[PDB]
Amino acid sequence: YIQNMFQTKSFVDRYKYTEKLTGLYAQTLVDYSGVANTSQKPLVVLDNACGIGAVSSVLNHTLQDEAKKTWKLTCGDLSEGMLETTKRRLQDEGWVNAETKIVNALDTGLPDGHYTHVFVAFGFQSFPDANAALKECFRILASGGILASSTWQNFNWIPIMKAAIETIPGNLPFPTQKEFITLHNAGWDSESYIQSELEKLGFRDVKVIPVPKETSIPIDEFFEVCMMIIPYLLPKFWTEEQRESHEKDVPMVLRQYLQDTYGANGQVPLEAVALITTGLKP
Ligand SMILES: Nc1ncnc2c1ncn2[C@@H]1O[C@H](CSCC[C@H](N)C(=O)O)[C@@H](O)[C@H]1O
Repeated sequence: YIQNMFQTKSFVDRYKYTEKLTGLYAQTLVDYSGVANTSQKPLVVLDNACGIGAVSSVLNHTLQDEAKKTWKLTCGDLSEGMLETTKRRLQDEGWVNAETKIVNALDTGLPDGHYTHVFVAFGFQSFPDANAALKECFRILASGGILASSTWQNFNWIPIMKAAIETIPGNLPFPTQKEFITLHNAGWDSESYIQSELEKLGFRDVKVIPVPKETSIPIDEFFEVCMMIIPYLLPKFWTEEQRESHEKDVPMVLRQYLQDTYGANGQVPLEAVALITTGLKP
């Protein structure tokens, strides 16, 4: 009877606000992958852990019409709710030769040596076991295929949430950005770790590039990002008594902190570094 966070309607519904954060790097990942000017043809592409379609959307806006005539795009995710949203986007944006499909990154069910490109945009730090997913990526890539991934190194949004939580009486705990980033898998916030892991599996020409981004978003949108994340952290970081005393106050505390800090009509400055990784399957 246990739920997976990513399958819950409330999570999926707020994810459009969170995609303003992951989406900072969708163009980066597509462009760094070389998919727009590769020799590989036709293209056979997997957007693995596609979410609500950030990478797929960029692909459909970036690739030549001629390339889309012959490609096949598979938008894969474990979450039925994520794919339902992606399906609507696929229709609304008019993606060509694209399909949604349930794909478990740890056990894809997809054929050996099938894809010219596998994209994993902010998936590896969310999977139960990143390295098992990475092995699947290697398996399903064709000879000459490219893996392109984005993972987080640093960001300011967890620290902003922490600062808000620190305005509640009781000295309540909250993760550091590093603790949050490595909740499921360590290493994917380190260039050297990633380089070594891909090379150990047999990927070649491995490149891992840290890319800084800064933008801003309205306080009301940022509130939704916080409300998506914080409820899943509290059972891990707070006691039962702390939750009984303070969990119901978190939304008010967040509103007050954001208004007080950034202004009632203000914008929250988002700052991140993601690791953009590419590797070739020989
Ligand atoms: N085992 C698994 N297999 C495939 N997807 C998984 C998964 N575990 C989690 N996910 C998916 O990983 C995604 C992480 S959020 C990143 C979504 C998207 N690529 C973007 O850049 O916005 C979610 O859509 C979640 O449902």
